[PDB]
Amino acid sequence: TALVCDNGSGLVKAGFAGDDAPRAVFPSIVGRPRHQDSYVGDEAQSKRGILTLKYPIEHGIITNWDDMEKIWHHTFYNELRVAPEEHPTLLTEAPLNPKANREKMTQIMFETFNVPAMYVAIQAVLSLYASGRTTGIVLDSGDGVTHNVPIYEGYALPHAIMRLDLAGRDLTDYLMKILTERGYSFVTTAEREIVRDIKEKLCYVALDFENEMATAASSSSLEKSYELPDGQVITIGNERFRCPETLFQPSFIGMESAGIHETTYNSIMKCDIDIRKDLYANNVMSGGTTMYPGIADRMQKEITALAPSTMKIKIIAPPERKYSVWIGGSILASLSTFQQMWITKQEYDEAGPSIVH
Ligand SMILES: Nc1ncnc2c1ncn2[C@@H]1O[C@H](COP(=O)(O)OP(=O)(O)OP(=O)(O)O)[C@@H](O)[C@H]1O
Ligand SMILES: [Ca+2]
Repeated sequence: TALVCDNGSGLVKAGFAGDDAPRAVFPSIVGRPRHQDSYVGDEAQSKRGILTLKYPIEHGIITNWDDMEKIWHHTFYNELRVAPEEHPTLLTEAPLNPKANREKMTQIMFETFNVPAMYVAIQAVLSLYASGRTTGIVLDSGDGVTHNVPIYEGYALPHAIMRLDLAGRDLTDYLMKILTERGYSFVTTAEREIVRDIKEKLCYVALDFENEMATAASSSSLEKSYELPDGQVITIGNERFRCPETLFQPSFIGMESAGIHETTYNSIMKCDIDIRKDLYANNVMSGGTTMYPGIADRMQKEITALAPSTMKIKIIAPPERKYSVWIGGSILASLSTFQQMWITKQEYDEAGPSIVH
């Protein structure tokens, strides 16, 4: 059985190729003693009072390799309960991942974990595959980074990839700030977990932000309430949609960047004029931060406004899209026709880490 590990900024998704969903989903966090050994994931969070917690992946890119090794170790031995030397392992990477980073991942998998075979695929490409397509443009938005990735005949078009370092954690941070200003202090890690929950449960993307603001200003009809751990009930109205509006208006958190509708359109415009029609008709949303109710309808509206008036526009937002990258990997790695595409330990021992390219 092959393994699929999809390492994100916020969450690890791991499991077995052929399965419908990752068996293990846990925070991409490593904790080491504050005062001198390590813990990963939920247990690191539980023992946070005695540990320094770190995220080895920053906006989709591995930046702490020693801690990343702990993530992988924990994934194999504690979460999946397998011996990595017994299983071909498919890993994922961010769009525009540096060549040296892909080489380091490869070296670690073979030399440290002794996997018999491995493969590294681009996250957004796997999401496209999970939707049954080989041509389309993916918007992948997680906890740490958002990318637009146009793909033609199975391959990403790297020149046309767009990146926004604005994603779920920034949205949680903004909601924390908003609620703190209203007099409900959310600052600590325990408090961040509460606000992340409020965000996931109550936030949504307005179809027309101005109209929605007017509605919230003139009626209680958009209000929702939420009981905090201390027993206070907080009610939110316009916070529900102001928070994810930041994706379309990055200026809400002081960023001068284009919003996700603009990055989508700009990405399509970088592509060959002769494939744009196919991209417009095959916009696939991937990742946890695309889960907001209303986001597909809003994107449809915004892309329609930017594109030629005769252009057929379609946004595809699969219900399973928290796990689309992982599912794409599960499909690819279990595919009878992919079995000759693995990099084997033998090939690695002959040629070294650069074989991965
Ligand atoms: N229902 C939801 N509504 C809004 N946000 C959600 C929802 N469910 C999950 N999220 C957010 O999705 C993010 C996690 O998604 P995902 O696993 O795709 O990211 P990742 O792979 O860890 O990060 P990245 O891809 O940025 O490196 C978190 O910010 C989480 O709060
Ligand atoms: Ca991801």
